[PDB]
Amino acid sequence: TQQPIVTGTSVISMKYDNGVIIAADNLGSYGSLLRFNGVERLIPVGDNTVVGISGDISDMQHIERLLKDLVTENAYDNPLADAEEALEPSYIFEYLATVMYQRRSKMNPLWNAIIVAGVQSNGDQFLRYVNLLGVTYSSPTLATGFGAHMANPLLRKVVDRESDIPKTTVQVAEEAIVNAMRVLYYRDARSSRNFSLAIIDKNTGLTFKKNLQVENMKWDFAKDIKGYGTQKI
Amino acid sequence: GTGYDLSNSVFSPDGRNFQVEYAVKAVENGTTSIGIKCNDGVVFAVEKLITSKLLVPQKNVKIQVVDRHIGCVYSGLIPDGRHLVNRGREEAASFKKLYKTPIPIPAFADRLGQYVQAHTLYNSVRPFGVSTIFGGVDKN
Repeated sequence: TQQPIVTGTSVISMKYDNGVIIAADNLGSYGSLLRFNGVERLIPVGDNTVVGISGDISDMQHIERLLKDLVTENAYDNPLADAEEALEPSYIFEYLATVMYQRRSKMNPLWNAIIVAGVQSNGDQFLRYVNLLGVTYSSPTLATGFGAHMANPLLRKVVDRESDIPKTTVQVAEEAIVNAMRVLYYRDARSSRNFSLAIIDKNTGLTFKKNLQVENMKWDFAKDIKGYGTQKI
Repeated sequence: GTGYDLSNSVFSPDGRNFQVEYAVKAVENGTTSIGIKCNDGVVFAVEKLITSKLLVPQKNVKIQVVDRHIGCVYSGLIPDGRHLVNRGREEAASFKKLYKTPIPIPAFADRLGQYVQAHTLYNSVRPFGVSTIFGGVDKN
């Protein structure tokens, strides 16, 4: 049993017609101190999977090392490591989920919320979540922490049920995710303006975008607001 | 007297360890394999005797990789060679885990070396029946 020290906030994601999108800001908080700003919380594994991690950063770095090893190990005595026998997103997830539940079961959890996004070899979109309790689930959209409360409502307006996936384009999707990142920047006190976004498309492959920024923010109306009730000036 | 060649760690009167020498025979009796060091890397290659038309071509691979920068090839008792690579792989994983940097070739060589030398120290184990050629590119 432990407690998180350096942490990462929300990880939002959703799936569109050709793949999945996943994003996460680059902040590493320490309580209320916005301590680190160059923290990448999207872990790419191979070219068909991206792992977004939130929670304890030290545990995240550990999960990161686990993933690099999974890659190294899978390549051993594997002449099809870059083809038929490459790491599938579902493999990567089942592994991490196994680890997460074993750890909570030993009363010493990896204090995280993880979302594995990717495209299977048969083209199917893969999006599943797992946290420190070992709990897992899938949905057309998935977000952790604050994003669960604010991002899901927005993203679910684009893809409310399964049938909405094929009808959703990379543009519509990426737009929804980028707007969500802005909303979270407005109301999540442990969020940063800078973030990374990744798209895994069954045709274009893996596109990893770094250093994005929330833009087009409305702040002007603030000038018209004075006092907290009866004050006029 | 005699019998100095029946137990593995025993020194013969002339200071030799016959079991290791007999292990060598098993090596010389095996396929030929080589390694060529070039100006910025190394090349490994081996002979793969085709017992029959039944062997699926290109499938029974012999060269083995350790970590992501090391290559290993050996001649002799193949199963022993795999065993030695399995060890090297752990040895490498352990090193990376503590020092972060993937294991330097020299460092890796001794890891394999010490482990092999270890199997010439007791009579409860057999020496490795393989000579192994391995290498890679590192920090320098």
